[PDB]
Amino acid sequence: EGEFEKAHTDFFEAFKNYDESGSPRRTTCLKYLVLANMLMKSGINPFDSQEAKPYKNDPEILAMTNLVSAYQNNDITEFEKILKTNHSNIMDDPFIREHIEELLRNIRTQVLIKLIKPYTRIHIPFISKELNIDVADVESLLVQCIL
Amino acid sequence: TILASAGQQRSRMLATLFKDERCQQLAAYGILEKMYLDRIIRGNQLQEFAAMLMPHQKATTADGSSILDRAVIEHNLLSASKLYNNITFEELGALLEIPAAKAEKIASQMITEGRM
Amino acid sequence: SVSVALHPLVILNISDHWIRMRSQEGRPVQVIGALIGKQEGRNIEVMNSFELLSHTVEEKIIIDKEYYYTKEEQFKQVFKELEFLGWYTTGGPPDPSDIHVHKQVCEIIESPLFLKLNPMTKHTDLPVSVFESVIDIINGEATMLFAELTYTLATEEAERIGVDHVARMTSTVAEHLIAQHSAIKMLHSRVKLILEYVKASEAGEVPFNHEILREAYALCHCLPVLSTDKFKTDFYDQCNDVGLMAYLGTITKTCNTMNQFVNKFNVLYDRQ
Amino acid sequence: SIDEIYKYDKKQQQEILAAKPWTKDHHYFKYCKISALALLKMVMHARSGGNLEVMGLMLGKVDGETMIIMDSFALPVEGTETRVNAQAAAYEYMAAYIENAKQVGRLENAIGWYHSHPGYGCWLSGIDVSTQMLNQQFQEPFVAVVIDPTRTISAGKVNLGAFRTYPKGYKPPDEGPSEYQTIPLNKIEDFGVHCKQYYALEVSYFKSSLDRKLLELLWNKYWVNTLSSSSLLTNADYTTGQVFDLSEKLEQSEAQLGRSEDKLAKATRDSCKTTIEAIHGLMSQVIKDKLFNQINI
Amino acid sequence: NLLEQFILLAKGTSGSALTALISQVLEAPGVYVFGELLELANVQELAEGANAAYLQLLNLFAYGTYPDYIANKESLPELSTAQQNKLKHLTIVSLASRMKCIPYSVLLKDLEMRNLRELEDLIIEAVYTDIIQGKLDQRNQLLEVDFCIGRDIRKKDINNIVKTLHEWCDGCEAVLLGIEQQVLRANQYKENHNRTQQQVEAEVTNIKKTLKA
Ligand SMILES: [Zn+2]
Repeated sequence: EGEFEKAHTDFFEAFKNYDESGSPRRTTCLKYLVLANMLMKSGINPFDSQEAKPYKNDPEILAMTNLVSAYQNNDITEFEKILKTNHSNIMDDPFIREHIEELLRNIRTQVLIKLIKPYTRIHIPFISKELNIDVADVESLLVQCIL
Repeated sequence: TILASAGQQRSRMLATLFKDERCQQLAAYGILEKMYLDRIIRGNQLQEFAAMLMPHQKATTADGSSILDRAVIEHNLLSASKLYNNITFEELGALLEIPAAKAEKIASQMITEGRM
Repeated sequence: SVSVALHPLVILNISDHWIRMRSQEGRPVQVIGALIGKQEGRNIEVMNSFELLSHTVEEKIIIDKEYYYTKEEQFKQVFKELEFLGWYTTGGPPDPSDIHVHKQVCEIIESPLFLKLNPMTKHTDLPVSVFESVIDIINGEATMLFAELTYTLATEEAERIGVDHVARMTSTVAEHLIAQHSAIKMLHSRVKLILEYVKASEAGEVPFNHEILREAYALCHCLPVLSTDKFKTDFYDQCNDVGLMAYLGTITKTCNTMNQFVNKFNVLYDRQ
Repeated sequence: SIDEIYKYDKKQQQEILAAKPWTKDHHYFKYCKISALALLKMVMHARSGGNLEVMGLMLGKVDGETMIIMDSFALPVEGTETRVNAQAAAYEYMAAYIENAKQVGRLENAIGWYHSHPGYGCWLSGIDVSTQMLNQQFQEPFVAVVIDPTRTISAGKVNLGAFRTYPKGYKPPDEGPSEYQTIPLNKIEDFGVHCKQYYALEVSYFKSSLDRKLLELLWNKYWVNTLSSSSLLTNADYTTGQVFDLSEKLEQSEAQLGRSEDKLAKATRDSCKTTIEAIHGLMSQVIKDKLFNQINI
Repeated sequence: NLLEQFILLAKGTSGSALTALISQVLEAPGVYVFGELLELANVQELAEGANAAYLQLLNLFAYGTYPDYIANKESLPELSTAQQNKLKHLTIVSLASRMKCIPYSVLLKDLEMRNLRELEDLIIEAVYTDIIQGKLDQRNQLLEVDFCIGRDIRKKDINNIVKTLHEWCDGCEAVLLGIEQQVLRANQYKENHNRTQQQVEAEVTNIKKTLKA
């Protein structure tokens, strides 16, 4: 089942508890620690806050480290570019199936909220260009946001 | 002063230079007068000022986007807000000498944060 | 250059300062102060003022900087958005002593205003004059001179009401109509004088001045004041809103009279 | 001889303070003279305070049975009308400002305190009454000044009041004229309980000889601001709160009618005042239209 | 101060030099009123001679508008670059003197312009000279004028000034009379109402007193 708040809270503890004991799970733990701090749209960049400094960057997974940066900058282009280029390596994972649509829907919401600030009457096909979505998707997103 | 960054600090220096009279014989007075009094700087005046500039003063961050060229556009748009009650995109772009889409984008950027 | 919007509170402060200093010494003296207000671009608005302590050594007078810093620290607590603008004094035309003191003031603020109030004047206009410092190079040295500025009295309903009450010193509609009967009487006695001058120039009594007769033409052309179509919809909106409010007020008063009469009636003609 | 009041006699003030006439009769102080500058400064500060309550201290002296006030300086305190003895929160400021003033010819001592009552009349509430009792106990002589800036703008007249409280345990004799004042419902109780413990002084204003000259010369460019100002657009939010309060007063009036003494007359008195102010706001605009928008060809 | 400088420079000049000074005055920026130059005897003396064209030009620049340089174009001398712009600015001032909301069509017709951009640029550069002050509305195609300078006057227009100032004086007097009448009526109403109330109270008191029998 997808409900993982219990593990979401426990991720911060397990970052240190099983660091030198859960060696087989260390490779997957460092990828998942980002998600827990990523879901609340807060926590700056976990790249260097805690003791994860020895790990820092890893050569095969680099866009994964910049994913949180793109999320913080609310730049849809960086997110889509990272997803298309590094596919099968950021997405490969299972636990990302349940959270990729959640992630790539709270960027579009903030982008759309900022976009409509100076306008009083806007064109839906114009919003369909900034957000890489069709008209039928932006209309549904607008309905959900307005509700 | 003209090349400096926007703010009230630079505004005080602009006022001080404007109060001087020895500045009337300089070649850049025609642009200081429009910069301090919130007027519209046309293309030719900016071209003359850039031609008379020194290479090291002509900063051009990132893709060209010369910083002076962006500041002059943002000043012309701010100054046109006192003469017009409502302006079309196709004629706000022809007043700032930019494409209409660029005019709309700059206007939205300035309206959003705090500048208009 | 800049535009100055003076406040009558500053003038009252200066007058009270001078009267206090004269009454405590038996001889008029020259007083020094400081002005605080708000500046937005090229629109300076002088709002309040306070006193400053000055020491006169030999033949030169200086302003104690530590006292001014103490007063700035004190007043920043109360008024947060107000900032230092310049200084004021009492006297006639600007003097070398004033231009010497202006240098010390300018050492604190880049462009300080100068205000001079003449307590013993002989004209029929307000003796307040505003100057700003303009520096110049001449004869091989730098001389700093004073350029006069034009000021306008600022607007505020509370300040206007207080000023009117202070100036005057002694039915509710017969006391509101008099406050509007003393301002129209001042506009009429000026339009009449302008008309008399124009007729005198026509028939021939004073030299033909072109400038005055052009400004009079512009003044005549300025009427009516904003007779656009959108005006006579907001004006009527306001009139109808006040009319409805008055209608409800009369309905309430009639209901009160209703209740009074019914109570007085169910005493005499009561058979239960 | 108008400026004679401006002279400060330290010896006479010391003698009067030492004598203390006021401790033998609780009804001693009857007059309150206020300078022009003090009134202007108080009104300006109260208006700048917005919809909150601002407080300050005012300087002066006593002469006979009259309380003379010459200057006032604002205090950097917030939250008045809810804390007893709020001025102590800036007591150090009291030391800093006054000690500065004595250097620049301001010799008069602290005489009273003032605060603003935006939109609900001039009187003393329970907290204000307690603060005035404390001040009279520890800082005699003293006087409390309450200002209403919103009603000053709305009614076109200065709304100010100077009050002094009665000592604890003293019974005030008669004195029940009770000139009517419109008090909001949410604060109607505080007026009722504390109404006999303080009495108001007779307020008058004075100005120096130079102030009169400057004020008569000032009424040459200041007549513009009279007939170029709109009163309807200024206090537009005041006569919506007033209408809400009136509509809520009519609730209690009708509830009593269905059965705290004759509330309908008081509700009618409030409605009449609000409507009179509204009509006064339109008469000036009609006059301005008759003067300026009717001179075409 | 420019016009008096030119007048002082033209104290004794006449003939070709005076015509050259007239042209320089018409071209000089900041000089938008020519009434003291017209009052000079030597300037008015140009009617008798071959230089009446320059006097006609000066009269046109003092009291005329740009359309008037549509029928006298053949007679008048050639107009320079800045002179046409100055005449267009004065035409804008003349239009704004009558109405305070000038439609774009009127400006396009009289100023002889074809584009909206050219017209708006001319209006903006006229505003920058501080001869008129206003705002441009483009949705409704209007120029809203808040202030404009007064152009030159003849000796036959002052009667109009007297006529339109008499109306203002009479209106102020009639407003004052009405205000005094309203004050009087209100005081009378208040006095009558309290006299009636006090009389009713006195009658009630008398009834109460006589009732003790
Ligand atoms: Zn209170």
